[PDB]
Amino acid sequence: SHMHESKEWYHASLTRAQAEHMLMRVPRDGAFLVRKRNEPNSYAISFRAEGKIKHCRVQQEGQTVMLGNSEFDSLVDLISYYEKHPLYRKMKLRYPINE
Repeated sequence: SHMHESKEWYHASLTRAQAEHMLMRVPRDGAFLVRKRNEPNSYAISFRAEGKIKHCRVQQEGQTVMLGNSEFDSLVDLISYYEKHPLYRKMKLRYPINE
């Protein structure tokens, strides 16, 4: 699924460090974005939690995506879930970083 490509939290061409820089401006736990990683089937969620910037790998495989041991039908479904449920300790994805 390519629905994530038009979402305000999704960035097609953003490195790890570029993402960190973006997350520096308004340092708030819960800030996040998603970026394509260098591998063809890989994404990263970059977010602020407990005062730190963290990166979480998401793998696309066939028709689903995987975060840890949790499978979702799509990247948009995954992010929607973790906007309403904790991703990292108690922190949800709260504040999407766009531009």
